[PDB]
Amino acid sequence: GVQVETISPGDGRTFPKRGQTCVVHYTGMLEDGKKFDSSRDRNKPFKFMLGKQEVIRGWEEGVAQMSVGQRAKLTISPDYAYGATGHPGIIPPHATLVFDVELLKLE
Repeated sequence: GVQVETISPGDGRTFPKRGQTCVVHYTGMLEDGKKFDSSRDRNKPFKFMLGKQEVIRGWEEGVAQMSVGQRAKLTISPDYAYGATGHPGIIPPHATLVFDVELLKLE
């Protein structure tokens, strides 16, 4: 499902680990409509843990697949997003999600 279209590679060796938190800044836009998932978190971008599925696959996968200081435009598919039952307005069914994520650091 998910694809990783990096823009800025990161160091290339430092990625999240099982037990670390990821600190990411992202833009979640839809194929051709708008932003639904954006992290314009005043003073604290989004964070989550790897192996606890607190995000969709596209992310656990996608972001795990990114290194510290790497930014990518990930394209996620139903299978890796909110499959079919999305939330009618934010994520209608079978909508592809696009996430311009920047892995800031691990916590």
